[PDB]
Amino acid sequence: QIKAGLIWMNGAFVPQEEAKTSVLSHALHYGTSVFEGIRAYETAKGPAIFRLKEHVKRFYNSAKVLRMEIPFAPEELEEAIKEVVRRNGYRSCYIRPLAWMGAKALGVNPLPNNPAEVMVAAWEWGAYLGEEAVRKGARLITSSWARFPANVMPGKAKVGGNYVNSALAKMEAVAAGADEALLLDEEGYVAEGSGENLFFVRDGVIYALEHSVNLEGITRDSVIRIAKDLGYEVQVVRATRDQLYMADEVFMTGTAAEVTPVSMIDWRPIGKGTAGPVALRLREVYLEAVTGRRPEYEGWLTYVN
Amino acid sequence: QIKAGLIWMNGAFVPQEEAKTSVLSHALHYGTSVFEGIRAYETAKGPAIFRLKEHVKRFYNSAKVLRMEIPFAPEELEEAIKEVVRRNGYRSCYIRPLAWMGAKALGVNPLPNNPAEVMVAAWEWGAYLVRKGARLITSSWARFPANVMPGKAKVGGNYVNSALAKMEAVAAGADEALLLDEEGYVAEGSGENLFFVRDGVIYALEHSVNLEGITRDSVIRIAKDLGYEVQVVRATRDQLYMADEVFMTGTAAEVTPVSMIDWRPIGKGTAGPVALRLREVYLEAVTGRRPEYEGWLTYVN
Amino acid sequence: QIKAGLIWMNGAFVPQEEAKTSVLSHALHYGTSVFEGIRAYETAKGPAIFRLKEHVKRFYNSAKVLRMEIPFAPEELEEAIKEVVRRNGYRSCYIRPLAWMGAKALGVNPLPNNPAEVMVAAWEWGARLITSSWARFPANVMPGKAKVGGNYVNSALAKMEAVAAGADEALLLDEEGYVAEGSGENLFFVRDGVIYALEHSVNLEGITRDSVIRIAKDLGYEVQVVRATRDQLYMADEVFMTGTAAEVTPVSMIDWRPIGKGTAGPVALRLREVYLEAVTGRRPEYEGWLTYVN
Amino acid sequence: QIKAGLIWMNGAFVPQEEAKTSVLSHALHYGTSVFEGIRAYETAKGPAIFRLKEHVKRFYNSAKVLRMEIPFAPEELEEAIKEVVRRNGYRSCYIRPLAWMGAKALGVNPLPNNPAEVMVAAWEWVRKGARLITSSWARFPANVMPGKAKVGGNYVNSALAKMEAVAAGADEALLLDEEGYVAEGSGENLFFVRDGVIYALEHSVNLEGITRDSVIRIAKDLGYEVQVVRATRDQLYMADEVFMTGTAAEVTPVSMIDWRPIGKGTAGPVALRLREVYLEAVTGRRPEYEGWLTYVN
Amino acid sequence: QIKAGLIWMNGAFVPQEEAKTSVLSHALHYGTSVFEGIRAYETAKGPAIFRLKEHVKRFYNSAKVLRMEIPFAPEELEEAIKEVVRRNGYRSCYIRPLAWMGAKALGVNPLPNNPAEVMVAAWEWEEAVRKGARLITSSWARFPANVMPGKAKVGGNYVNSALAKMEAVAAGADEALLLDEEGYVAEGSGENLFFVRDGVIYALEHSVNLEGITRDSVIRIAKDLGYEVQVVRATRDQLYMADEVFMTGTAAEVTPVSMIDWRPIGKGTAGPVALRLREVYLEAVTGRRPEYEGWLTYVN
Amino acid sequence: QIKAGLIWMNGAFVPQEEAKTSVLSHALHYGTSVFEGIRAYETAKGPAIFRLKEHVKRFYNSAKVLRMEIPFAPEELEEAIKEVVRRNGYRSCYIRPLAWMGAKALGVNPLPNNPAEVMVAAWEWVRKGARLITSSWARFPANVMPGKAKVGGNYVNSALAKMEAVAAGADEALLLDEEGYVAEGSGENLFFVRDGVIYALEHSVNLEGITRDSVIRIAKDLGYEVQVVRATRDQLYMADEVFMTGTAAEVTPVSMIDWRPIGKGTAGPVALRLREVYLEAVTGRRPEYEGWLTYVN
Ligand SMILES: Cc1ncc(COP(=O)(O)O)c(CN)c1O
Ligand SMILES: Cc1ncc(COP(=O)(O)O)c(CN)c1O
Ligand SMILES: Cc1ncc(COP(=O)(O)O)c(CN)c1O
Ligand SMILES: Cc1ncc(COP(=O)(O)O)c(CN)c1O
Ligand SMILES: Cc1ncc(COP(=O)(O)O)c(CN)c1O
Ligand SMILES: Cc1ncc(COP(=O)(O)O)c(CN)c1O
Repeated sequence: QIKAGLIWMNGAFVPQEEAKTSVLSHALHYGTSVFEGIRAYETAKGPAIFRLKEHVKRFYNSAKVLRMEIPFAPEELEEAIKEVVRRNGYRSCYIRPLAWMGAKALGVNPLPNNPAEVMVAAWEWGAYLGEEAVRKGARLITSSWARFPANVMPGKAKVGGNYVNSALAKMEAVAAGADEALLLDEEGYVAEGSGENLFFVRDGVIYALEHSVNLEGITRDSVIRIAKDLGYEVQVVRATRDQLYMADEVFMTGTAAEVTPVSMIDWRPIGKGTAGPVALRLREVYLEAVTGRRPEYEGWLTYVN
Repeated sequence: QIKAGLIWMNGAFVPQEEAKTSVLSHALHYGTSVFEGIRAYETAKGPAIFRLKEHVKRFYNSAKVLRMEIPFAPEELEEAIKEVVRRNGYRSCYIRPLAWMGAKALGVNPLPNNPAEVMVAAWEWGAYLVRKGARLITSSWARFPANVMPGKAKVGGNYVNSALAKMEAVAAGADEALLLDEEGYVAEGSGENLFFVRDGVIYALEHSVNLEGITRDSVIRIAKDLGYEVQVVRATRDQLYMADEVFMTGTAAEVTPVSMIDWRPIGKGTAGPVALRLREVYLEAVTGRRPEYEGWLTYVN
Repeated sequence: QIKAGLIWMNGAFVPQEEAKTSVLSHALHYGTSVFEGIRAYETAKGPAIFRLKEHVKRFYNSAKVLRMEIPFAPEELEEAIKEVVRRNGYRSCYIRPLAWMGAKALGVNPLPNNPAEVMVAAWEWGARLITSSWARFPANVMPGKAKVGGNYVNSALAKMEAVAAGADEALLLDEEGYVAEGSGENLFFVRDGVIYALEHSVNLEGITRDSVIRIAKDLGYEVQVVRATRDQLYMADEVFMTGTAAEVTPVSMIDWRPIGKGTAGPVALRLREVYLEAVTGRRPEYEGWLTYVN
Repeated sequence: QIKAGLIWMNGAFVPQEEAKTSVLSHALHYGTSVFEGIRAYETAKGPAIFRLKEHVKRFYNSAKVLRMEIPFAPEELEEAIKEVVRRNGYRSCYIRPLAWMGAKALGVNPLPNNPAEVMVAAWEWVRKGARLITSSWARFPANVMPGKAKVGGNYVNSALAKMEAVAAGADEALLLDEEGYVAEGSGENLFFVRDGVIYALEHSVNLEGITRDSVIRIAKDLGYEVQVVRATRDQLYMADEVFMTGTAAEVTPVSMIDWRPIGKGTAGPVALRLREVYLEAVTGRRPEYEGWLTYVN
Repeated sequence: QIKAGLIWMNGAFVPQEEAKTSVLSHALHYGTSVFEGIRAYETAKGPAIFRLKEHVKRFYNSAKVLRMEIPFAPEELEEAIKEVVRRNGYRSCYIRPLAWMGAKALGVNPLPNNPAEVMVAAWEWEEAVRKGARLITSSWARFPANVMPGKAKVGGNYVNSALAKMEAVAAGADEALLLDEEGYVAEGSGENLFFVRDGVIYALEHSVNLEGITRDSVIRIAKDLGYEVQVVRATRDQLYMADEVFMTGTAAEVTPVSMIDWRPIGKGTAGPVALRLREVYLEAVTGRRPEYEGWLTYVN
Repeated sequence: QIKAGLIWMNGAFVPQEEAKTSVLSHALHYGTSVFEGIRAYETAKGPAIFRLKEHVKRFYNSAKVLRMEIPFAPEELEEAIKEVVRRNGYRSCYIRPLAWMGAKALGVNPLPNNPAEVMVAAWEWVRKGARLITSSWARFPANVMPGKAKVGGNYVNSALAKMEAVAAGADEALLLDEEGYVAEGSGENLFFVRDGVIYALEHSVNLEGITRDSVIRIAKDLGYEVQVVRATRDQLYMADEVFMTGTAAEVTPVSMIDWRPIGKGTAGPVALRLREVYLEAVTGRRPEYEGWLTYVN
């Protein structure tokens, strides 16, 4: 079970046991929900939520794609997100805002079901004080499931239904013995991980992948800024699986994945076969940023206390 | 609201108000659910469920695609479906079985969440039992490629594509959307399979990336039994534009004649004789008026 | 120049010199026209138009794709087509009906230009192919089941390429890489005695193709309809094309690779000959396909 | 009817009623024509044609795609374009040069019909923003129709999309390419703005717009960062602004796409600034952009 | 090592040790070779080669795709194939004819290298079959029909098969299932696919696949047994929900598939239809089906 | 026949006649080999191999794609490459390293055949412009064949396209990708020039050419603006210039594509200048590029 505790349900917090919805809810049958993934890190000044406004903006943007009406002002949701951290006494945690179409009707068209129901839940996130797993690097395997074309599913939004594609790819990767799946688009180019954006390094240059059919990662954005600030040249390109195979380094970014070095893809070692110095350095600075240790990046933090 | 009444929840019936699940359920966040759409029609011998076993088979088949484990034997689900009709005193009704990944965890991988939670609900539908024909508009959303979303399964997440297409069609002033596949060929409606008639021949569309409709299957058998020649082909939007007739099939749509597509009239511009004839025989079959099709019916009483 | 003679222009015949339209015509700028290709053959009973009905039906069907309004009843167009033959004293000829959007306005939307203008003109009447670098348009890009003027830019580009390469005709593939059709004809191939007609895919539903399939079945051949690749053609015993102008044309070579014996084969030659017998009124079984002008 | 007046026909002006061509013309049957869209604006120094050079160059470039021979030197066509304005006493007008394959033969191969016939005609010529709807017709792949040229046949695709959009209640159609990415409008190039950055769509299968080119230069001169990218429909849905560019459309803000409001739901500040500088430029009020104008007087 | 023994090299048999070619051979650098896979089975009347004629015809057909010239008449190659079995005293064996572009030049264009060099080599060939093979869908798509000639057994084509096979084995499967670029099922790395649903046998369309001779044989057998056979395009999930799935190929014969992507097919073991087809096929190749004797070429 | 002379075979040089491999070698049946193309040019200080390290790095990179094991360290292969030039007394020559899967087994899976066998052989080694024709064979998608590697099997696609081009009367083939965009020549990368700007094509499904890389650096050093873009066939048709790059092709101007003249119809100034400066670089006349040269003496 998930230890969420107090959950914000359409305007008010209620015990986890009361945070339930009808099994006739539109989103439970047709994937018509939108959600976010936000992290709060402990800092010398207490818990700090990372790039809250950017995540809330994307939350409302995802809703717009489904023509879903969120009956709350962004300001209200932001306060609820801060409150879910405070009320539960969390420090390092994962926050999951969710807006879903309710049970007014079950016609596939979700418009009659507006406005959407909304909830905000959060749970503890274990801090990583080790290093072996990160330095060993993650092992990826290219999926047999292609990332949806931009006119099939809205890849720039975090729409519930979209994740069936991610789920299928993730299960496949894990079954094959890998840590994560690397999905290609229908044309055969690299797209993204089941829940992470991809980067690679070659001859001193950092290559971020184009947005193509992927989600515009906030971690990706953060990493690009950090890289440029450190003096690295950053280029945005479309990439093939074999460009990754021969890269000096490959790494993934995501709210949950932070900055994760990738040491092997399809059983082919990447560079030295372990995490490289560039990815490790970016992860290092990124973590200093999210924990309030970099004054230049304080603007990205929202302290709950 | 939906007047479902008593809902079967993981082995037992409970009042609708109690049929709820955690908002932390995997399926509410990632579209990891599977469902079915089954009709029961009132007959002279009481309510009869149409092709129950075929629908239950597809339900379990959909679960397999997601590697979802349904903790009930097909026979148990069939009994539950018969009971949801009986216990609520329904005659004609729509039955909605649903299996979804619960709130054990929220990692995108659904395996840790097995087994799936299951429920069966039903509500009165088709209380009253077209000539103008439905108006369709081709969608700007393409039906998903076979390696993107499992189109042969009724997986919850798949319907985001159907939802986007349906909203677009309705907004454009049409009754339903006609989706093309990524290559540009006709696929299916947001929730119906397509057929067209030309020079006396009935053309059913290949399965391609569509759901293998049970109504489509029924219509093909009925057509052949009536003496019509039936061919299965891949089709383009303009093959439909010049067809003598076009019609859709689905559990909810039954057999629906299509009189216009993209503001271009199909044939006479109204429902044609072939679609109307197939519809009539189909309706006679589901209401227990055709001895030759009794095998497709499951009488609840 | 083209020796057309008397041309039917929106209801009446006029000298060729008078059969003109404004250079501001929508169709001259945006390819918004539809047309047909119909043949008349000389028979023992005079000129006979081949499958006039199917061609006229397709003409109106093409117009519908463009939401183009033809201000004449099919029966009227059919009479005009018979008249262009006899008024010009033609026996064996090619007939070209054309409907185009006029010069009422030049916004890309052709609806304000309806109804379309119409005219009917006519004039007295193995192959080596090369696969084109131009793909036949996807079914959601251009209406391949219609003979819309703009569609033929794709055909023109392919034909020029083929001729420039030293071939007689171009073989176009669809965007996915499968064989589609020639720049103006449908394709068939023969393997181990079985005749394979290509599925309609993004191609025009040929009337000659339809005729050839019926004749082939009547002659006792097994006919299957399939999707084909260029190498299935390379390895075929025979390959042939069909079209109103091309009739049944054997294909002896594709991409400099000989097909079978490298010369016209028996099946294609036989189908071509029986087809000619049908269009010239020598086969009673196909009399229904002919419309005698006299 | 179109009030064109005097039309330049293969070397000489003639009354509109005399500007006709055989119905057996190759282009009327197979879409084998090329054309341009050019505008003249009123200025304090008389009518000024906008970027005449670039339009004429593209006209000949389009002809090359069809291996069409234009029997006139670009300099001659330029003079004809200026004369069609003068002779008709136009000030603010739209100019439409057209080269088409004639009636020498009707085989699909246009080569035997060369050289092409040519004519030049012309006729006298926001806050709410335009509403677009994504089309069910995909923009042609680069190996299906020559999208970098204004070939007549190409516009059947544009016509189908425009009719669909209008029928759906929109002002213009937004076409995606076959892969599902945004391509262009039926006759306009697309841009979107997000967090202060202007995103111009890559050329992909689209026409290389001269208005698009002008807007990018203007944007950079105003200090805006401009990135050229591939875009999806939902990147547009989430943009702060979206706008279209074209000779006829000038710079047109887009307030809604697929019934989803863009940003505030009305024309945005960036699109409006670009539109204003563009209009100041074409009317001879920006010294730095005078090079783009050709004064007829 | 491969125990081939005497190998036919451009018209004459030589010891395996002498069967070598220049490392500057065009085919070793650009994949410009064509080959076949043929089997001989022991029968009561001695070794019998299965559908030799069809295999040789495809060999020459593959060469035509590359505009490769084979400097021997089909009849000569057929005799060489019978002899490779005889001379080596083989009974049950796998035969591998190969035509490749030599070392006359290394420009990518192979025409200057004609005619091709040719050689023919061969080598000796219940619970597992009943258990069924396990497949995993590959992340490598079978090449489009305008990218590589899928109807021919061109050497270079197999880089795609090799990549897919390695991936499947690495994933713990027996074989790879490749989809085409559009997402539909194509074929295995070296075999054609079929599935069975509600008593009907579904053979996959040729699409971008090789026109298998085993596939052809199985369809004829199936029809002779009275099964309805439909040729269709198929998706991975149509296979997931099929009652049975099986592969065909010269080496694979008729191999039931009990699992795909860790999802059991039907009962999770070999099904009855695939097993019947396999039984009749094996009876046929071993000379125990008079009606199919036309498919056999007895070496003695 | 090829006059290679002494060939390095798995650690030792042997006469050409002895450089043979079993006809049962996996690579001869399934295209499982990887190779490189390297050139040495005569300079004032003897033979100089151009960008040896980048070529060797790519050689090992190609091997990794096939999970092929090369039983020699890069330094050993580099020494062998220098020796193949020295031992044969070559000045200007083409060097061809090749690694292939041997005859241990013939199952399609090549892993059981590791490690690969390796050999290095070498042999002695515009104004009008090359004529290209667009191929009917598309360059393989990135998930069909590894286009960033020089894998033997990949070249069946190149071979088919080259034969087609030559048969059509052209010098080289221009392949498009499956989506219809320009990809690369059968063995060369493409560039085009328009309005003073040099456009290099994105990597897409193409090989990351070392000559392409060299030309881009040289162009920028000379003061040219260089942009990297996705291109269509008609963007090339309308370009002022088009040129190809490759180890064998060096910098080759393209004067015509699909019978449509590019610009003036003959080699243009930009391509000619880049070709000349490239030749100066590879022959040791530009100190700024000395780092790219490896002198064998
Ligand atoms: C599909 C997808 N892609 C990428 C990401 C990474 O985005 P972000 O950096 O904003 O969390 C996510 C979130 N895990 C995702 O769901
Ligand atoms: C996507 C889809 N396609 C087709 C259908 C029709 O299938 P059936 O006849 O089995 O209800 C449905 C059900 N409404 C559907 O959801
Ligand atoms: C593109 C196209 N395809 C096929 C055909 C053949 O059709 P039909 O047999 O009806 O003339 C034509 C007519 N030449 C055509 O224009
Ligand atoms: C297809 C297309 N795309 C874009 C444009 C805009 O190009 P320009 O700015 O050069 O007029 C046009 C012209 N209306 C066009 O026809
Ligand atoms: C790619 C491929 N597909 C299918 C097959 C099966 O063909 P056959 O039945 O003729 O051996 C083969 C041969 N193993 C093959 O190489
Ligand atoms: C497919 C391909 N593309 C491009 C090139 C050019 O690469 P480079 O400049 O590294 O020789 C080559 C080598 N001839 C090649 O084989």
